[PDB]
Amino acid sequence: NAQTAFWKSLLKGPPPPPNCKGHSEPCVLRTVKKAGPNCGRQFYVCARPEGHSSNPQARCNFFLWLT
Ligand SMILES: [Zn+2]
Repeated sequence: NAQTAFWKSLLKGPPPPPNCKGHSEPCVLRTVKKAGPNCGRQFYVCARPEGHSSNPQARCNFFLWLT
């Protein structure tokens, strides 16, 4: 069943975003716009809105450079 198999592979998109530890939910991909050595680099961070340090629903501290 090789042939049908071969094209199934090509339909497989990039792996999902990592999940944050605070909520176990897909992070979101932001792009650095600060011109400099990092300009254009991308990273993942928690997707929750910002909020009070006492708020479990607020954004958590996940950070991961996209390689
Ligand atoms: Zn989070």
